[PDB]
Amino acid sequence: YEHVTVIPNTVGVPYKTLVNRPGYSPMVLEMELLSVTLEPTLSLDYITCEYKTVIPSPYVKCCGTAECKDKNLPDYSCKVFTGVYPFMWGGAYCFCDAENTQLSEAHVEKSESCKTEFASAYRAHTASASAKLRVLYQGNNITVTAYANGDHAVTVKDAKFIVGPMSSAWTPFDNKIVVYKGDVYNMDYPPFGAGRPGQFGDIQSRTPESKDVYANTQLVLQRPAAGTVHVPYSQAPSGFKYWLKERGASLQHTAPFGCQIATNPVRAVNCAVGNMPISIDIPEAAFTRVVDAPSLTDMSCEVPACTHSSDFGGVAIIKYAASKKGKCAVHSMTNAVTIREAEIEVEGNSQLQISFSTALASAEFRVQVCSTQVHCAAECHPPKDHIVNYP
Amino acid sequence: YEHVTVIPNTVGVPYKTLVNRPGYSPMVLEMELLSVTLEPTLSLDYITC
Amino acid sequence: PGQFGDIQSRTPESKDVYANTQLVLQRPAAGTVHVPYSQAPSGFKYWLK
Amino acid sequence: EYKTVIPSPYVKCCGTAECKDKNLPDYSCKVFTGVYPFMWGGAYCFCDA
Amino acid sequence: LYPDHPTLLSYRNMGEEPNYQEEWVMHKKEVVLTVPTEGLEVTWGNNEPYKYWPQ
Amino acid sequence: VYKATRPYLAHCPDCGEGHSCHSPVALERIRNEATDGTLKIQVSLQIGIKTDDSHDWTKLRYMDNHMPADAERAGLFVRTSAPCTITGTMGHFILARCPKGETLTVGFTDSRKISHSCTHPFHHDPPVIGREKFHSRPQHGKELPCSTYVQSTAATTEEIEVHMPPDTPDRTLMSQQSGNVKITVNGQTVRYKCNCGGSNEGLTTTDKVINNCKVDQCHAAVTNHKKWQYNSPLVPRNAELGDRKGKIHIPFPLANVTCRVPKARNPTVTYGKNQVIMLLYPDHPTLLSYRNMGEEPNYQEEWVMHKKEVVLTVPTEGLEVTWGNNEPYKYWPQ
Amino acid sequence: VYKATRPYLAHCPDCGEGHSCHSPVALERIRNEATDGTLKIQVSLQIGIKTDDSHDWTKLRYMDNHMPADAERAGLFVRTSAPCTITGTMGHFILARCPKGETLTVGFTDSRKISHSCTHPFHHDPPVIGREKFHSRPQHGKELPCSTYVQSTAATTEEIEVHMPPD
Repeated sequence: YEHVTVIPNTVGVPYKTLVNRPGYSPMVLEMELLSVTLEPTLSLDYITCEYKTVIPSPYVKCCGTAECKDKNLPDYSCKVFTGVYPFMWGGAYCFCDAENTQLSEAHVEKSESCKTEFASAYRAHTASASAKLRVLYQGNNITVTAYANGDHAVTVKDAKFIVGPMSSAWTPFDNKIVVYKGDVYNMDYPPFGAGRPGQFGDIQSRTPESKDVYANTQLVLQRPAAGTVHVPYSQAPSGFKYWLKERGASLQHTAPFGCQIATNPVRAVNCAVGNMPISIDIPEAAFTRVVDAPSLTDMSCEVPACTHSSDFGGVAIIKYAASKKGKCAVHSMTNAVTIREAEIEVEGNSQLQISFSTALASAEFRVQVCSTQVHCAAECHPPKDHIVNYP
Repeated sequence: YEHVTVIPNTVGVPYKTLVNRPGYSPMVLEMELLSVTLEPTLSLDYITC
Repeated sequence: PGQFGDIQSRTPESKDVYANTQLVLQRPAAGTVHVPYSQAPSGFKYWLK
Repeated sequence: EYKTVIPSPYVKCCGTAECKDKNLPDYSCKVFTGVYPFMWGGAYCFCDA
Repeated sequence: LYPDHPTLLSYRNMGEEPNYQEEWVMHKKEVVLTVPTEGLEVTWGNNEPYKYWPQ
Repeated sequence: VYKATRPYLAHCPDCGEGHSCHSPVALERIRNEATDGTLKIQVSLQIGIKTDDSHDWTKLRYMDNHMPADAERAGLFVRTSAPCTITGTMGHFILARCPKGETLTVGFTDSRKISHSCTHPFHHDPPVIGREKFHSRPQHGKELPCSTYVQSTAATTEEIEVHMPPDTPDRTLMSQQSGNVKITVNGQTVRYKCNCGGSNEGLTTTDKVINNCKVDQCHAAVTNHKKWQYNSPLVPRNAELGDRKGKIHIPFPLANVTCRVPKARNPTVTYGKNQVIMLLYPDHPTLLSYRNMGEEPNYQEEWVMHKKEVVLTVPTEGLEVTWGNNEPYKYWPQ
Repeated sequence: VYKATRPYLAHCPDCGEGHSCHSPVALERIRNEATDGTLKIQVSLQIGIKTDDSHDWTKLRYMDNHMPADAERAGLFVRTSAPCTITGTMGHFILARCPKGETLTVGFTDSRKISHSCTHPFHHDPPVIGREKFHSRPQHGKELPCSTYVQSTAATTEEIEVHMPPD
């Protein structure tokens, strides 16, 4: 028998569903969001990290003129300084008084930290929805993990589950994303070769193994001090170090619908948004015929204690007359009241105790134990307060 | 649950108050006045004898 | 707490005093004998300024 | 100006210490489980847990 | 809110439009927040997020 | 009183290089109630006392492992961001005049020429006494009320709580006798506890053996039920005795004294019909206050930081104006 | 590797009193990528190596005019606004925990008892690890991700470029 219901896409809230197969005793199933994963397909554009300025020993050409050549290196800077006369500990480095030149050379590369400390720029598109969940089935808790596309059929204890499709296709992920360790950010990052100095992407490496990198950091070589061998220069601070403090809160904290954000792989877990249809093909063996189930008569209900809150603040004592011993399903026939118990054992001329939740100060509700209904009258008192901290 | 009542300012008289918290069994509290002290601030002018 | 009267003594000789300052005891460091705690600055020092 | 009276902590080796309500200003008491404190010459307690 | 040091306060609706908002609370401040039908999630500093729903 | 008390080892969060240790110069409490800026520092060691309990200002006694040892007073130092001026020392207490800082360090040099120090985070920036921020103390000046910790070695008013210590844990006391535990006292009183059966507990003066027990299941410590110690939150309470405690008087109590002093000045102005105009030229923040000398005084005040012209209304009853530390000026209409 | 390499003399803008010199303790590069606040300092001399290339942690080798000479490791110092805590030394590299400062100085005392130092302008004010500004490191607490320069003397990942010197 196929039981079809719809629950809100909210994690940590147990929902009760009444399965009524004609000619078979009612069945109460408790369902609670296991997990719903939205894993987008990622395409790595580049990685970014802290940059490092490679300056070799300057070429001091004594009695000659050095020549600068165009080298395909990031932020490559070359300058030949005329009229130099540098000194070392034991005197002048050059034989000539005049006509000595210093070739100052510099370029920009990935820091030693780039393997450990880095942010990855990904192109995120068409997410694959996957599902599982917790079902109180036959007095036992079963876990169902399925894609929430309304196609992926998962069978647990002969019960076939079809989860979704999701009412909302919202993601929390945009077309362009940035990943740093366990944090994901929606960022319209600059493309490769378009990074700005002192900003995210000042240094760009296509892959973390890549030998050649893009760099735009304002490296300018200066004329060395009189009689001094050194390479003076003027140069914007690390864009990655700047982004690390300017990034703000990650998607785990900012995403709507109570989304949980995880990495390795990048995914949206338990989205707080819309509803989720659930299809359960319950096998024939799980059902008990009305004749094979106990028959209840002379039912009465009393509420000795009630507090209207988000949790089970109500207590109800139901007296009954059962034809035989067996298990009976417990369900509230009023949508404004919900019962904690899904199934209780009946004996004969005895009583049962149930826990209920309601927001109503004057709660009048019907309780169906097996195939018989009983009216419950409850005067519920205020809690701590309004607004509630449970779903 | 805050229970608010008013009793006459008379010592030696036990008063019964019914506490009715909604959804909870009624509670009867007996209250009897223990003492109410009015101590004025004194400034000695002089003594006589 | 942190205001005039955070500590109140009926007389300057009084043994027992009233105090409302936010004293919270913390779990000691691994293998360390000490009493770590978190605690609003002097209300009297605050009132003086 | 107020002052925080903290005596030597009661480290109960191989047992569970019990906090009692003391009528003292800002009285704070907490029993921490799973402690294994050390002194100069090694562990203060015979028990590991 | 009674912070002893700068404390980050963040909140979001648990529906389709989360409308994420954040502010660093420096001292004594009363915050009035709207709790929608879908629910509201509030994170106060290093504490686990508080969840609120209408009755 | 030092015949009954002893120096001790206690927890210090920073014994140098940010590493914690069982310090013989552990910081207990830093008191800064003295408005003159004097700090009353409490440490785990005892200054001016020798191991034989005799008083000697050139000496210091500290806990060296299990037994107390003598050290030089000259080697004792106090520092914040820079060295402090030590004004007085007696027992667990030090009086010091410190420059502005964020930490407080107290140290000494032992018999083996090894330096020992304890660093605690402490914000030291003492408030100004009076209205002038000066460096050196003057012989003459304005006498202002201030508090200090008196340099008198005498202990008559202030006090500290004391109780019996503590047992020194030593794992070397226990050894593996084939597959058992061998506790060797070596002429000492050892308190032992084993996670085994039989005689697993006792205050022994002789050697003990615990069969079918492992060395890791046992705890051993050298004791000395004879000796008072400050009721330190950095040292555990004696497990055997309950809330048993004594009390001892301490040197350098806080007392109300006099601190040098200073002065002030005043000015003049221009007049109008029921109006007074003053051209204020302050050399530093100066408080200006005024009131009507009638039924409605309407008291007003403002701190004048720099060059400001003030226009004030002089009513029939009169106006009283106070400019800084000067005597109040009185104005009346003609 | 120290059999092929040597300590050297290089330009230093401040060898003491603001005057530049050909320093045997010249500062090359100061690395501060470690979030724990550890500084990886590179100098012209070689620590833990003797002139005969043998490894000795109590020794240091520096360029003395034309030939390298031996010096004591104990005489080596690092300071910013106040002295630093040296956590590790090997060859051209020093690991140090420094207080807040605007300059960085590395020095030593030679065979002739003459002190040599090199001062470079370096803004040192390391950021807070976590949400609490503390002084001493605790044994127990919240485990937070941080980077450091490992005190291991082993050289396996990071590298430097080398070439033949100079006249």
